[PDB]
Amino acid sequence: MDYRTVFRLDGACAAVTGAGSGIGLEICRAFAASGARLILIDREAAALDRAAQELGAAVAARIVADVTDAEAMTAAAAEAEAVAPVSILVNSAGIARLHDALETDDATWRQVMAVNVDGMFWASRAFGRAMVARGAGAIVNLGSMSGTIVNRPQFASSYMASKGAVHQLTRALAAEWAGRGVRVNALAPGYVATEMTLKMRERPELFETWLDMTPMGRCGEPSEIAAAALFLASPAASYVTGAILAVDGGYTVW
Amino acid sequence: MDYRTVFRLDGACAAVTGAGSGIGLEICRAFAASGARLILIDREAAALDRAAQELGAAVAARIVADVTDAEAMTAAAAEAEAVAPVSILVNSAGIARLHDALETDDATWRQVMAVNVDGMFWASRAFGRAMVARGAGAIVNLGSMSGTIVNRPQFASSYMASKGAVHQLTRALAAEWAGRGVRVNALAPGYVATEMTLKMRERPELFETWLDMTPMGRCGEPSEIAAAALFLASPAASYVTGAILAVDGGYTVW
Amino acid sequence: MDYRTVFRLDGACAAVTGAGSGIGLEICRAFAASGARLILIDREAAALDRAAQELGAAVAARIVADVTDAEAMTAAAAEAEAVAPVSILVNSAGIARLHDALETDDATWRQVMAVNVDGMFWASRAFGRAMVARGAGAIVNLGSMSGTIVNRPQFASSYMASKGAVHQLTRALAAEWAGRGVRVNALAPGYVATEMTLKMRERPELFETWLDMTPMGRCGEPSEIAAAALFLASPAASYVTGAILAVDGGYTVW
Amino acid sequence: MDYRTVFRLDGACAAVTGAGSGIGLEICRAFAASGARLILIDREAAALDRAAQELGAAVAARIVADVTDAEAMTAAAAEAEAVAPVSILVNSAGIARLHDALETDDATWRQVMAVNVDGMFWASRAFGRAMVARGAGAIVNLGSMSGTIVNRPQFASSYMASKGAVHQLTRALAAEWAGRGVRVNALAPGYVATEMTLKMRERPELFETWLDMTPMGRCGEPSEIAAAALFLASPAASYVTGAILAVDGGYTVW
Ligand SMILES: NC(=O)c1ccc[n+]([C@@H]2O[C@H](COP(=O)([O-])OP(=O)(O)OC[C@H]3O[C@@H](n4cnc5c(N)ncnc54)[C@H](O)[C@@H]3O)[C@@H](O)[C@H]2O)c1
Ligand SMILES: NC(=O)c1ccc[n+]([C@@H]2O[C@H](COP(=O)([O-])OP(=O)(O)OC[C@H]3O[C@@H](n4cnc5c(N)ncnc54)[C@H](O)[C@@H]3O)[C@@H](O)[C@H]2O)c1
Ligand SMILES: NC(=O)c1ccc[n+]([C@@H]2O[C@H](COP(=O)([O-])OP(=O)(O)OC[C@H]3O[C@@H](n4cnc5c(N)ncnc54)[C@H](O)[C@@H]3O)[C@@H](O)[C@H]2O)c1
Ligand SMILES: NC(=O)c1ccc[n+]([C@@H]2O[C@H](COP(=O)([O-])OP(=O)(O)OC[C@H]3O[C@@H](n4cnc5c(N)ncnc54)[C@H](O)[C@@H]3O)[C@@H](O)[C@H]2O)c1
Ligand SMILES: [Mg+2]
Ligand SMILES: [Mg+2]
Repeated sequence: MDYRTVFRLDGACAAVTGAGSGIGLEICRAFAASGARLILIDREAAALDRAAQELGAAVAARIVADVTDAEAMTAAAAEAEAVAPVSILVNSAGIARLHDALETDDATWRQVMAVNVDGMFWASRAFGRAMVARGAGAIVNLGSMSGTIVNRPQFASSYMASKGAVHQLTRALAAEWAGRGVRVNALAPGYVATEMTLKMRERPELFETWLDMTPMGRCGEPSEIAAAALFLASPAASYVTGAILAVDGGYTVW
Repeated sequence: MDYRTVFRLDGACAAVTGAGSGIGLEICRAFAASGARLILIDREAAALDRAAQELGAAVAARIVADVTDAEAMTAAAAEAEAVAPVSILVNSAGIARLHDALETDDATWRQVMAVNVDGMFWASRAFGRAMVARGAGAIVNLGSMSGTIVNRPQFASSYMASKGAVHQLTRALAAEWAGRGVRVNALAPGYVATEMTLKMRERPELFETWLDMTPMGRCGEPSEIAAAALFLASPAASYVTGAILAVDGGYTVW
Repeated sequence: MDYRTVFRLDGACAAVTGAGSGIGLEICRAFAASGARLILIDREAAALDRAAQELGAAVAARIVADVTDAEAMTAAAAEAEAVAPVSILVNSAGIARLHDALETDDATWRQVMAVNVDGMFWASRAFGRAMVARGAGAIVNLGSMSGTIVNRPQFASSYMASKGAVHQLTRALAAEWAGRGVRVNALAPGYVATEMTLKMRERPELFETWLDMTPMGRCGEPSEIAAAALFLASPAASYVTGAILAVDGGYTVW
Repeated sequence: MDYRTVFRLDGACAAVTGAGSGIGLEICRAFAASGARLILIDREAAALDRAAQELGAAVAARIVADVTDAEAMTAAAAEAEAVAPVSILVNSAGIARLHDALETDDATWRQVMAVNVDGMFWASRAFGRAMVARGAGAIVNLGSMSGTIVNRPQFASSYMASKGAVHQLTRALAAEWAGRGVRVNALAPGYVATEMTLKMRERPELFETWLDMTPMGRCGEPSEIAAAALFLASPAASYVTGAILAVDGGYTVW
């Protein structure tokens, strides 16, 4: 090991879902900086072209796809493999809807589980195929502190359920592909200052509880989550598989 | 304070999904014997009459219903509340399908998540509505050791993820309803000698591994899991909510 | 299994450390009620004779011993075995001292670790000997939510460390003696309304945080912890070993 | 935001206990290479000069000290702060002793807890005093997979408990010091090829079990653990506190 460059991704190609926004985009930045070539994936065209414009030459492909469409993920991988061999997958596509359990409509529940969990499996199966064949790769899933504990004061039982699945999916694929050289880990972030959370931050009857419940007393910055993903996705994490890495300002300690 | 009857369910009415087979049936027996009345729910009509014929007078209703059909769970709660106020719910309806991640049909993934996760939500929302209203209720979810660790040597990634979701779902509804007097807990059984594990117990290249990995060196008995559901469901467990109780012969210890 | 009497301890003898107060004494009550004969252990003579006076004929022996003195535990077991064969051990002797980490005196730290952890091992080794020889027994340790998360707002790093050890000691002995028929589990209680906590309850700048941090919004009652121990120590828990059972009003869910 | 140097330790001074051997030494190498200066601490004087002779100019001091001696850690912090303000602490000093629970000498139990647990507290209190004062610091504790699960087939109950205490100690000091800008995290390595595991790696009735139980089918390399300590210690991990990071080749996954 050469510690100086062991955190770099030189030569590597990363597929990132949810690349057009928030944490997904900051990981694209981090990975570009680190020597990686990129495959940007996002359902949102406007967002994607912005991502790509900014990331410039590190962009191998930019693909408009919904992670819940499993043949779009199979198609995306095939495209990917032609263009650059993909050795890293970051599953950042996710959504969160507030709801009370007794006033949940079936579509809200089904959709959160479809994006957060099904989509993550479809992407991991599509891209993990070529990794498992080469006997080499790394996957990093965006879980949440919500896969460990339950947020307060707001209710979103479908998000909590989805993040529980995410953590165990992570471990299930880690165990299954360990012997064949693919590592799979998850980040479990606390509150992060991105697009997913701005609406919730503008109400102080919520934001105040948030910070008082977090030992560091602040939201994380997207770059703080990106750095953790960078670590997990790089050769520095070569003995790290099936791990749930908490990046939460201590929220889960209390 | 009466310790000799703290574990009893006298004058309660419990709804049990998966009542037709294995652990769900043993639970009904356990609850019948502790003085509860039973609302029995299974998609298998044949299994239901057998269950009901055996339970006798303890049976207040038997309802053929697919837990994945949200509007059928809601109706089932309506029917059940009309016979007697339902103060206990056991979500035991569930499936397992073996599959290699790379060779997974979309439909297998979808269906395991539908029954194990979506179905538990649909039932819990339907039956918990009146409990929340009353300020009183106990729900027992069938989680698994598979929501904490990953089984070997067989592969079933959908199952691990579904059980991750079961544990977080349990915790989310525990948190949301604690203030209104409804407790929500899960069991995380190890291998149990039932119908769900018959095909696999017939295969020593799986079976000898199972016992080896189990400190107690044996499968659990359906009644060992039932006794533990009885605890969670009873007044004995009145300060226990959001708990995931391992009943696994030490499996998650190693 | 006969569910009606499966929670009873008829014929059994339980050694309980910390029997003179709080949770230890309420478990003596619960176990007496349930058909068990008792060995009371406590360093405090006044407390012990009060315990024994109240528990009456269920008391086989009453022994004044400090759990940190390992030959007193070896001696106590030998005495025990002459008088009644001890098939159940409850480790409830424990202490808690508030301190700031940077203003901790070495004696406070050493003493908490000595009572909470060393004492628990000395008792478990002394009494577990005869259980392991018979190939039968049950141990229940008093862990804490403090072995999982960190209390707030008060500081007691030595208590948190001690409870971490307690949970893993539990699992280590469960794994070691599983094959030889001794089960070992821990309770991890939340705030409980006993002697250990009255001082802390009388300051509202503390008590208020406590309840607001607990989903059920109340302290537990000693009987709620006793019922859980009763469950773990009885034949109902026969497939339950190495488990950490949270009894905390949901405190660890959030 | 500079991802190319986020993992660097330029201008920091790190104190490492257990610097003389195995993982503690590899960590020093890692930190030396990331631009940090080193305060080296070990009870073995011989091992220290070897460490220091190899590290070269990166070594600001080498201090022979027994971590179990509280007043020696305090003095060591005083000495170290006088050379350069210490902003990183790695608590790597630790031992393992195999013993059957029933045949355990008191002294073995005591000594494993003294080094692994008490010693980490003494060092963390001593070095964290000035860090807390500065409003800035990172501590990395050497936890273990043995603080989460129990090893097999060999028995070492003191070690499992000590590591339980290490994980909760880490979390307690994370919570207490988060508001004053000192992060505190632990690693939970799997088997690592070092001096601590040489005797046991020589015994195939243990060794073949070790690898079988490890999804990655191999021991970790000291440098794989070091790379992960570097992450925790660096600005890359700035929103990570109270985390227990598994570096175990998937061991805790099964
Ligand atoms: N506080 C936080 O932001 C926070 C905390 C913990 C975990 N996380 C998780 O980390 C991940 C990223 O969240 P973040 O805030 O950047 O979110 P974000 O909303 O800022 O970004 C999400 C991105 O995913 C895309 N997306 C949504 N559904 C999609 C679909 N079906 N197909 C393709 N793309 C889709 C959106 O277009 C968007 O670009 C999510 O999995 C989230 O649940 C976020
Ligand atoms: N080894 C084990 O048996 C084991 C271990 C851990 C957890 N569990 C969990 O315990 C629960 C019950 O398992 P068990 O072995 O009795 O299984 P089982 O297969 O014996 O019984 C399952 C019952 O659920 C019913 N069911 C299935 N889908 C349904 C649907 N959509 N609607 C209504 N009813 C439906 C089936 O008809 C059957 O009667 C499951 O959640 C399972 O995952 C089992
Ligand atoms: N809020 C709570 O009370 C709470 C919460 C979580 C866990 N617990 C744990 O459950 C257990 C019991 O606490 P509880 O409130 O009854 O405490 P308590 O102080 O009411 O009772 C403790 C008893 O243990 C005895 N004791 C203390 N040190 C001893 C020693 N060295 N040898 C023998 N006896 C000794 C005391 O004499 C007393 O009778 C402890 O392990 C405690 O840490 C308590
Ligand atoms: N398989 C593994 O090696 C493994 C796995 C998980 C965790 N760990 C943990 O990592 C840490 C370091 O282990 P490692 O294998 O390098 O061990 P090692 O035995 O190679 O190195 C331990 C170092 O600590 C020093 N030391 C011991 N007692 C001391 C004391 N009282 N004061 C000062 N120094 C003392 C020793 O001299 C030695 O240099 C330990 O806490 C260990 O429990 C090791
Ligand atoms: Mg919490
Ligand atoms: Mg395991």
